[PDB]
Amino acid sequence: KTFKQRRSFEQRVEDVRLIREQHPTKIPVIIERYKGEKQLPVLDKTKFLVPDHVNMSELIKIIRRRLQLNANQAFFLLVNGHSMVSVSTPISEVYESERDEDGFLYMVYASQE
Repeated sequence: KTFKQRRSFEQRVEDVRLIREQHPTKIPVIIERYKGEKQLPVLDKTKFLVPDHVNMSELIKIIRRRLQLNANQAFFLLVNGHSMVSVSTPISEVYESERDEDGFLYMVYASQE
């Protein structure tokens, strides 16, 4: 099951609230692999606390590194269900406009965009 099916809306709002109290400077992010994905591996965890000062470009590099990919492997990251308009935008700005109602910022990745 996906993160949203795993935890109730109430539980998600609560997780976000706790992250605000304990990690004020981090953006609560949910990163999941596309269900049809075959090449790309699954991450070790689902929710991440990303320093609010990094832009999407750096986050992509971070994710690629956590996945231990090589320069030849394709990587595409969807935010709030759609592709990113700008990769130079600070995640703090991205959060304010693409955040889910429960408070988390959802991302999905796959080999083909």
